[PDB]
Amino acid sequence: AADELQQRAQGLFKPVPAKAPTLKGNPASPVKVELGKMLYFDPRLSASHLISCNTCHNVGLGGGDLQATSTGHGWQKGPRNAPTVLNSVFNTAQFWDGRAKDLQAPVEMNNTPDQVVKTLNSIPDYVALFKKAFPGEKDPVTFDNMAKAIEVFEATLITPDSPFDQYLKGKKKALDGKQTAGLKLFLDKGCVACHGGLNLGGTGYFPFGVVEKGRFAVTNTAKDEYVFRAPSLRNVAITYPYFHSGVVWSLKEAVAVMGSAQFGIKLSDDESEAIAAFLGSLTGKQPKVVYPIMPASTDATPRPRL
Amino acid sequence: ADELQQRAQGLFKPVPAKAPTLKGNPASPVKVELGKMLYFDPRLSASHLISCNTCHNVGLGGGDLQATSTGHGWQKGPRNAPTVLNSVFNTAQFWDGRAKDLAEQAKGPVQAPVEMNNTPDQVVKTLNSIPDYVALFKKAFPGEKDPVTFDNMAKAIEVFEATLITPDSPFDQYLKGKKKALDGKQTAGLKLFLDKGCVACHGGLNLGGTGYFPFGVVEGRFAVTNTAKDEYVFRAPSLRNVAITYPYFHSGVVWSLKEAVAVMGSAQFGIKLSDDESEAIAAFLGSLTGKQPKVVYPIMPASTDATPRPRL
Ligand code: HEM
Ligand code: HEM
Ligand code: HEM
Ligand code: HEM
Ligand SMILES: O=C([O-])C(=O)[O-]
Ligand SMILES: O=C([O-])C(=O)[O-]
Ligand SMILES: O=C([O-])C(=O)[O-]
Ligand SMILES: O=C([O-])C(=O)[O-]
Ligand SMILES: [Ca+2]
Ligand SMILES: [Ca+2]
Repeated sequence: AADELQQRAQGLFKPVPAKAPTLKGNPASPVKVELGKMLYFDPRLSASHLISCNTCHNVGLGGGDLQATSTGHGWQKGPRNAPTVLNSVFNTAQFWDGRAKDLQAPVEMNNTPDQVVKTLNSIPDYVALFKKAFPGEKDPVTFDNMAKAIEVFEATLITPDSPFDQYLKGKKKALDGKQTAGLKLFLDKGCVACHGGLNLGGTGYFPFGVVEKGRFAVTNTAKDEYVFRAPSLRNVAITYPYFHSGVVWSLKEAVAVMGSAQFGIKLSDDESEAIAAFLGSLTGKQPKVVYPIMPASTDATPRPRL
Repeated sequence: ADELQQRAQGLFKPVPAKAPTLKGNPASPVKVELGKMLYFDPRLSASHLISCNTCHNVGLGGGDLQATSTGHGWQKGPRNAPTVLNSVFNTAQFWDGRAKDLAEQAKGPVQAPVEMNNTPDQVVKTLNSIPDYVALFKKAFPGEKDPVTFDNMAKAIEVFEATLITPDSPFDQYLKGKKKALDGKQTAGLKLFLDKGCVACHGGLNLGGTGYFPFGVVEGRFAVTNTAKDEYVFRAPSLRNVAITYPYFHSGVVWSLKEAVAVMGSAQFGIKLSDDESEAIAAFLGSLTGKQPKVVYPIMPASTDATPRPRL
């Protein structure tokens, strides 16, 4: 049975690779990764000059922000929980939720693409880096190239060698007894249908979201032609709170919510606990990032707008 | 040329290559690492959104790019954030205050209650709620029954800050003997810096940071005013890295370094500066930008069920 379980898991999931994956139409180079890193930490991408990507997707805090939903410009609370940047490169479901038929600069940073490009153009070192990272382009300082540089840096923010990955690679005892029982439940209860593959989710939209009605529960939104991403569960133990709205702080409680009659699933307290223990095995090696030294503004650089 | 380098070599000292030793606060690897984790941990703030790095950003010259800092609740504060870089060498802990208040100050720990909106007890509670922090404090502060205290927190942060120094600026290399580390304009600027009396208040190892004087910049839109009649004083800041710690003065009212220099060419000091002289001095001030610290971003431990929730 232990052998059977491991083989079953090996046919449903894959481990995080050791190296950054290659991105569609966006190749990595050392200078582009360094540029992307600088941009990711540079709060001058925001109108206020106070907020960077790292503010909400904090590389030292599991790639998130420790918040129910993110706070942005003006202390405005946003509508959604910031998903982790960690392993985000492997996801294909770009948004938390939206209309199934319906499915840019961050609004919470309060800057237009042209304002961002103006800011980058005002700093010669950035212009020079853009020329090195996107060579043979007349004017490489475009919002799309900025995004590409950030994305190659994000591709490096992956977390290999979690206990579950070591289990997938062959080591049964990478998971303890409780975690192993949790894995069996995760498969038998059908969690893997929506939270499977390389990233244990992040690839599918489903007409189910968590709402306040055991205080929270899954509701069926197909009648509304509305869907939610089933998130990647990698590093879930360190990306609390949970769900699109950040309404549940306990991982065990989040699992219990997912033990929903909407899925034909029932979970005892012990079962939810075992599954939560298993989800703890998905915490990988956190990225080692040298904090970027970002270049000085000049007299041409826009002033902060608060 | 040789007389200028020699007199400079007597009035200033270069930034050391090693972090200075802090009395009663030994740097150990684990204490430095802990200090770093704390410096970047926004759970030191009530909101869990603001860390020391938010306002003293290691990648932005140790400051925040703002006229005055924006803290908890998007509240604009009264003062410009001074750089963390080389702050270890300073003695004047405040931008300004009453002379009777700032006289006989003793060095105390960082308290940022308005900025971060946490009390010392709330901070200690937060740290005690995370086993990895408790364990790190025990390693960094051996032989103490309960090492998780506000003072030890501050000590750990202080040993980390001691590493945030910027050696090998062109001026420092000039001090160490390389005349051509400064170009012609910067060299002209240095002579002016000495001759015009700037060094009187912006002298020594950090080119300032050690004295309070009864002069502050108030609303060529800004000028120095004499505040002795009001028994009030202002810090003469360390000018190290000044080219990258704009905007300038206590209120962050002047964005141009040349203009800041021109304001400091004040009749209040008996100093007169031509425009060319202010440009020359500003060029010299640019030579004070040192090597920026290379910091591996800390991986900070997960909160637990005991950890206070964000208070926005
Ligand atoms: C340019 C800087 C930023 C970058 C590169 C970035 C990156 C990302 C990524 C990769 C995702 C989706 C992850 C996935 O597909 O698995 C995302 C979504 C999100 N980010 Fe950011 N982010 C940035 C700035 C911010 C800031 C400053 C905030 C907080 C104020 C924030 C909050 C969010 C939120 C709430 C979502 C979920 C949006 C939704 O699906 O409705 N982001 N971001
Ligand atoms: C007991 C089995 C399951 C477990 C343990 C489980 C686990 C979880 C967890 C921990 C989250 C929160 C992730 C985060 O916030 O980053 C989540 C969210 C989600 N899961 Fe599951 N899941 C299970 C079954 C399913 C199934 C079968 C589906 C698809 C039909 C699914 C779809 C989703 C969706 C759409 C969300 C986002 C909901 C929202 O944010 O409102 N889950 N799941
Ligand atoms: C615990 C984290 C923090 C640490 C360790 C820290 C460190 C320091 C240091 C060392 C100084 C004086 C510099 C010197 O002595 O040369 C200072 C002053 C100052 N910092 Fe911070 N700081 C922290 C948090 C913050 C935050 C979050 C903000 C912004 C909201 C901020 C804004 C300021 C301002 C405005 C001053 C000048 C205060 C005055 O003199 O009136 N600090 N800080
Ligand atoms: C032309 C000669 C001088 C030059 C080039 C010069 C340069 C500067 C610069 C660049 C600043 C802004 C530093 C910052 O914001 O980080 C400053 C501030 C200051 N300097 Fe000078 N300085 C000169 C003469 C003096 C003298 C003689 C004194 C003392 C009597 C002095 C005391 C101060 C004080 C108190 C401040 C802070 C004022 C405020 O923030 O309102 N300076 N100086
Ligand atoms: O820096 C801030 O004030 C923030 O994150 O909102
Ligand atoms: O901090 C929490 O609430 C957690 O880890 O579940
Ligand atoms: O950005 C500025 O204004 C500067 O460098 O003086
Ligand atoms: O963390 C601190 O030092 C504070 O909040 O005063
Ligand atoms: Ca979350
Ligand atoms: Ca400043």
